Amino acid sequence: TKCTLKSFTVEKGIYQTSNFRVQPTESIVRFPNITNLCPFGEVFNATRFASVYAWNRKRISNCVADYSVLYNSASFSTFKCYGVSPTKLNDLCFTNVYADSFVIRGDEVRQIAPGQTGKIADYNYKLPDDFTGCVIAWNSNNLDSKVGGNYNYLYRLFRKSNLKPFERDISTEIYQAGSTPCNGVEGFNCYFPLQSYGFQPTNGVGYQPYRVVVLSFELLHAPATVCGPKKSTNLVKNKCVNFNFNGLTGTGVLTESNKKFLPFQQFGRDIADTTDAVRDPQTLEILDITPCSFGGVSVITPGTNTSNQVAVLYQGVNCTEVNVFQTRAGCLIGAEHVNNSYECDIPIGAGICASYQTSQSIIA
Amino acid sequence: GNYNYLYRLFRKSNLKPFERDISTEIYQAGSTPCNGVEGFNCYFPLQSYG
Amino acid sequence: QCVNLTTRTQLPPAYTNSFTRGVYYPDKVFRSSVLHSTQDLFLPFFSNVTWFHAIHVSGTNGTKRFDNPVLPFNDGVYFASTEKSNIIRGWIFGTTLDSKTQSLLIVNNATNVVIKVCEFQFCNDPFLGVYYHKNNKSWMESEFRVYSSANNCTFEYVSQPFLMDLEGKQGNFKNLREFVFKNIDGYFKIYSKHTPINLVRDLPQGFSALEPLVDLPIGINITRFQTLLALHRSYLTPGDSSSGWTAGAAAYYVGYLQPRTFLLKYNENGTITDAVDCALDPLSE
Ligand SMILES: *[C@@H]1O[C@H](CO)[C@@H](O)[C@H](O)[C@H]1NC(C)=O
Ligand SMILES: *[C@@H]1O[C@H](CO)[C@@H](O)[C@H](O)[C@H]1NC(C)=O
Ligand SMILES: *[C@@H]1O[C@H](CO)[C@@H](O)[C@H](O)[C@H]1NC(C)=O
Ligand SMILES: *[C@@H]1O[C@H](CO)[C@@H](O)[C@H](O)[C@H]1NC(C)=O
Ligand SMILES: *[C@@H]1O[C@H](CO)[C@@H](O)[C@H](O)[C@H]1NC(C)=O
Repeated sequence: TKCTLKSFTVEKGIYQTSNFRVQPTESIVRFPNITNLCPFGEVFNATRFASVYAWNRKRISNCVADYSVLYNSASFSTFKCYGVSPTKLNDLCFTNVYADSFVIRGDEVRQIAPGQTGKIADYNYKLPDDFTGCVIAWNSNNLDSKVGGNYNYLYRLFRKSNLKPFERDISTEIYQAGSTPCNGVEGFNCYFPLQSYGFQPTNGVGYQPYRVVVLSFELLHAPATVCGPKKSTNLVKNKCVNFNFNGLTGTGVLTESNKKFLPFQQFGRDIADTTDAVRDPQTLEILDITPCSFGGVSVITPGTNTSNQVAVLYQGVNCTEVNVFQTRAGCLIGAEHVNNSYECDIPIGAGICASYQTSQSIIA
Repeated sequence: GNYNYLYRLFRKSNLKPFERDISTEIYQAGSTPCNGVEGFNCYFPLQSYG
Repeated sequence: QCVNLTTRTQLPPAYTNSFTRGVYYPDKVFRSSVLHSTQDLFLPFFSNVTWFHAIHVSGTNGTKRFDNPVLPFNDGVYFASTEKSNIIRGWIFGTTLDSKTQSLLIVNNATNVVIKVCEFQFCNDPFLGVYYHKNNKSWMESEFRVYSSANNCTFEYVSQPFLMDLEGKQGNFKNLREFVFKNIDGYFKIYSKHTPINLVRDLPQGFSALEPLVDLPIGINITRFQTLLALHRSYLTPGDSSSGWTAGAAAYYVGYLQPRTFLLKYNENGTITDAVDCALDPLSE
């Protein structure tokens, strides 16, 4: 009170000094049930893969893709992401994801990277410039390797030129490496780019095949359908806490309302466009967003030249959110309620007045 | 290319204004206890330029 | 294959009036006992909507009409199909309606919902087909000649299997299926509503609010669309391929939307009861 009206001695009366405001307790967040999980469990887990020049795409849209259960797997070799960090991936929404399926041999795993040349990186595949994606590799010698010679895979040994970004040359014709076109059997001015790949179960780590899946993202003008999984906390009712259901962020006490919404209506507003009721996504229940308890803190002083005792008035409080007198104007803490009646010395509100009578105290 | 010049590439939170970080603890990327080893989900917080 | 229907009885078009219809819920917000003023793409009250129909008169040359032309799509379209049978099936959308751009395909034959988004080969008239018999006297699907190609489809929404009636009952129309198709910069919002009716050849009067049905995030450029209907081909009308194309009774109404402000009154249970055009007459203002 002294700090409010720039003085060290206040007179008789009721002075507004501050504002009471209940602070939020928790950070309740309720998103809908996780459904329509993106099929990222079949691109990796596949019985039969394809050759390097047969990178079949498995584009997916309108799905919930969890890029975290893939990172935190401890079963891969090089989870090398580009454009985005290997973490915090389930916080971005994309339009469509492009997958790739091919089996490169050993050192060729280091060739699928932005700004890198090689056999695979110039003949079969060709990664473009800066692009948001990631590389996922794992051991292929486990099941793919054939005991006795694994020649089922194919690999383009030599091509005419460098491949175009994200292009698939299915042009399987005998290239003329020598002189005027052979147009027949290979061996004289004749070179088939696709002859074989070759593998062996008695091989090491640098000379063994690997299953690499290059996930390709896209930020087209179309709405971002592919989204990350949104977590969800519990629901504590009858307590002023912060809430975020589907974007409607705010604070308040989530009680149970008797309203009956329509099956498609989620939110609910008042006459002045203020949210008063929402529908929980997971459980179809209608809540009631009541504002957090707040008010004004007034101080009743009989004057510093008479005494130093003061009574606080919490306007608009039910004395359950802060001598405790429950008046129709607030909670008067610091004054005793007497059954007598005198003239009004310091007005409080709703027919209540406070004064300083005799051993000395403040009476309401 | 010199290799003395280093820069931080992995930190828990952002760096407050006018703050120096001279620690060389291993950054835990995923949910895997590093316990002072370099490898998967555990990268060194420094990197040269060249 | 793309067969070209013929032997159709040409006639000038017909227009009707929309007696305070085409009002939908603008957003997903519950309002109880309040009057909200919303500015969106609504159907102007008392508009000169276009009336298409499909009937076959016996006797003389007759009035064998099968209306399904290409109609523009500026900012929206209203669609109130009024018929007793299940002649109406769905619609097609897109910019050129060929295999050069993306397109939307919503079919509702009596096997499942066929909402798809691809680069189809929609013919000049995407017919449907029902067939009647005398040994097994039951209506069954016969033809699905709508597209004749396949490309990189970006969406697919086949729903649960259902068995409709698909019959050819005669009488007064007792099914009013209203639809509102919108597209705001990223989506294709469909508002649907089904109310009973006991009319013959007119549009009923009253206020019926259309409930939201889907929010397909299929970002495409839609400027043209075409309705799809079914043509009964029984034994009574024989001939070549495009000879027996009887249609029974069928009539759908079209109508476009425009930016207008409406004053919607919400009931205490949270449903719209009446509306004001706000730009129709000085009393409305
Ligand atoms: C693939 O299979 C393994 C072993 O069954 C399993 O742990 C994993 O969850 C599956 N999904 C992927 C793609 O990680
Ligand atoms: C969400 O999941 C819970 C628990 O399985 C279930 O009780 C509830 O009905 C589900 N709600 C929706 C919207 O599917
Ligand atoms: C709030 O105060 C009123 C008046 O004293 C009382 O009737 C009511 O029970 C109180 N409610 C709470 C939450 O204590
Ligand atoms: C408008 O309504 C009148 C009366 O129904 C009709 O004659 C006319 O064809 C309609 N449309 C046009 C083209 O003005
Ligand atoms: C509101 O709904 C209740 C039951 O849900 C019904 O009894 C009441 O008549 C409805 N109000 C109106 C007038 O629509």
